Amino acid sequence: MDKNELVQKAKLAEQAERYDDMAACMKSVTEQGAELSNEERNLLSVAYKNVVGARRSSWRVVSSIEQKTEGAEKKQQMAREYREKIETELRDICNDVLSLLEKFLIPNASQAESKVFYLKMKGDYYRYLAEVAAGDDKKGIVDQSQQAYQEAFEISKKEMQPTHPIRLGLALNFSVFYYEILNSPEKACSLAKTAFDEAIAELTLSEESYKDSTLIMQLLRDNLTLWTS
Amino acid sequence: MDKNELVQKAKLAEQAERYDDMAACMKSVTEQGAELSNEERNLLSVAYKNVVGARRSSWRVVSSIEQKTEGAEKKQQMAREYREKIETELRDICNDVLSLLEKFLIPNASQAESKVFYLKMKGDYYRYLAEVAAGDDKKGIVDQSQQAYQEAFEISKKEMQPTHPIRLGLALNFSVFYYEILNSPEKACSLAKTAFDEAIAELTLSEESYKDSTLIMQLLRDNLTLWTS
Amino acid sequence: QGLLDALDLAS
Amino acid sequence: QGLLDALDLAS
Repeated sequence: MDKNELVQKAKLAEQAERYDDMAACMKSVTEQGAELSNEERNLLSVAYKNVVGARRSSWRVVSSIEQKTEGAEKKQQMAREYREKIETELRDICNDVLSLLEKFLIPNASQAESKVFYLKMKGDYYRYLAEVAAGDDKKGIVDQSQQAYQEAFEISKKEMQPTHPIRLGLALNFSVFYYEILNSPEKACSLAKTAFDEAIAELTLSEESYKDSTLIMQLLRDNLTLWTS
Repeated sequence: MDKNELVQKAKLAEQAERYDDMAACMKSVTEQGAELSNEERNLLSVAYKNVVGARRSSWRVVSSIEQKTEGAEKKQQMAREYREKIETELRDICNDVLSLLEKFLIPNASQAESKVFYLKMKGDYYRYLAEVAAGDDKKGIVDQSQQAYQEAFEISKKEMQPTHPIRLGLALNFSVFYYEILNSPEKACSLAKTAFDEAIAELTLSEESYKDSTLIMQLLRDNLTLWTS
Repeated sequence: QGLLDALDLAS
Repeated sequence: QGLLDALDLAS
């Protein structure tokens, strides 16, 4: 169908808070193979972030029930099977996003800002796979997340200002990856504190962009105080 | 599958906020043909109320975009088609609920409280069909809602105390039906004010049930002040 | 509670 | 804004 109709459907899906529809429209925009403008890339990401986010959050509630039900075997089985159905959707969605990234988005990216945004995405989606990873894949998945992040982060440090939201958002997520997935609060703190100081030191920016950057810096500070007890 | 496993899945679906799953489990509990206990009837209703509710609310946002886009033909077409996809799900869900009501729930109901709860449901679901009804069915649909409500309301007035949450919830919804669907604020006010006074006049009840009844009476008062300017 | 939610109250 | 939301920020 027509790219621009698909994009309009994505925006209507978004106003309706129907993120699965929204993702399906943006996915098929992507699959026509032309590079996405910013707006479109934002719609794609917003859609899939909500789709995967509803499942991660459901996965958490149910995993946690499954843990509390050891070892009432029949109840635990109910929770575990439901957990697996959720995980089944979570993996399919991560796989889809990761395949889009590899076939279309990262290949087509013609500016640094896009490259970084998409490699950050790749880190994020491998990270969501890691959150629920079966012991025998976990290692490969975690390596895939950390390399995508690390690659995004190197490009952003050479190509974008320390106060750019994309680069800060990436420092936030990469540092959460180190805490939550790699269990290195050290690494996580030094990453976050580093990005936060670099942005302060630059700090110039306008009144709106000044907010976005501040909001993300607030998240970095918040995690920092948290993680240092 | 086993009724009790299905019920446990419904509760896990609920804690996960996955209402479409929750409805599917409770629907198939219902379709085994035995009368539902209270808990089960509550799970069924909670599930479908959320499933239909997400669609009504999406339908509103999108209908409203569709109105604001007269007459940019191509944009309006985008909104209208999306609106129809939403309406397509809304009708299927109402039809399903109404068929459950007719084949299983209202047939099996062995106490007055259940009868009222389910006839109220029948009023509610025909009402949701009326909210989006095509001109040529609207009349029959609106008659179907009002009769189910009226029947519930007569039974509740003979069989339940004026302060019972079910009976109050029914007076609330029937009075909203008169305002929003039948455009009779007169009728709506006299219905709501009547139920609210009847409950006051009885007012005795315990500390919890005293809350549920009070919360619903607060909603009746709220609508009352609203509707009288 | 369960019952309030189950009653699908109009606004 | 659109961009903040699109960045899928961790907590």
